[PDB]
Amino acid sequence: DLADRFAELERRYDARLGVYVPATGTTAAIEYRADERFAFCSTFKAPLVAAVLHQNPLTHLDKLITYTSDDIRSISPVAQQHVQTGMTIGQLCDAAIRYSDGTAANLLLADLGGPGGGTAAFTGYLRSLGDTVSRLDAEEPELNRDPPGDERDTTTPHAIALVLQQLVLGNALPPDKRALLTDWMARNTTGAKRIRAGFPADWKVIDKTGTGDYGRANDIAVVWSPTGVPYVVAVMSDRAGGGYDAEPREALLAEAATCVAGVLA
Ligand SMILES: *C(=O)N1C[C@H](NOS(=O)(=O)O)CC[C@H]1C(N)=O
Repeated sequence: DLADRFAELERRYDARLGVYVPATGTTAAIEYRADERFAFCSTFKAPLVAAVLHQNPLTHLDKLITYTSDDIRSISPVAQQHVQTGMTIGQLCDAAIRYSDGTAANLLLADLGGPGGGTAAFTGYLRSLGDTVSRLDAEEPELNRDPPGDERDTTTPHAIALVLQQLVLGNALPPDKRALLTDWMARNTTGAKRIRAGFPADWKVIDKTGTGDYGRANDIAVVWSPTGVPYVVAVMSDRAGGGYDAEPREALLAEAATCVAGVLA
């Protein structure tokens, strides 16, 4: 039984674990704490980019965005460099997904616009996809810091997996926008030790990671079998037992994915 295996992992890492894989043709949904809330962390950045793509003509990608020193207030491996030149929307999407740049994310939030620096429009984008559970309330760095249990800035394995399914595999976006999102996620640089480590090499994996305080570590993926059958995999965890400075534990997500890969194979 999968639930027995997920529970052992929780004991091993002193963690809380959530897992969701929607049903397909022939496979039942895999669910474990799938409706408990977990911090989004950097994982909102995948549907944030979709929201931005959806809202604008493709050539909006070429629009140059300028920003300064006081706009850098979280891990931002790409944006820290180009504060002189500015960055285009396309570059910002690229960094937000592949590098989980937080400044890219804040700037895309502002591009989307409206109250909460764009956090209301982000959340309404999710509503339009039938997700009535997720909420974004703060931008970077504040969104990774809410105490354990607190509903702000949370989604559920169940909710984000249905979002991601619509985004990459359904018709939420037109195909040309769909392919852009899909390809940034394919080229992600931060997930090697997460869902990716759980599936064999001949499976395609695309993903968006997240990491936060209280030992938070997440990964949302779409994976394709060697014969091209897709599944959506959402893994979320935290370790409230360590307190604010608990270490996230990637190996936890890689072990849970392997458990899921052995079922799906
Ligand atoms: C996202 O969750 N974050 C932004 C940045 N990169 O995401 S990743 O850790 O999953 O690769 C650093 C960690 C985190 C954050 N604390 O903002």
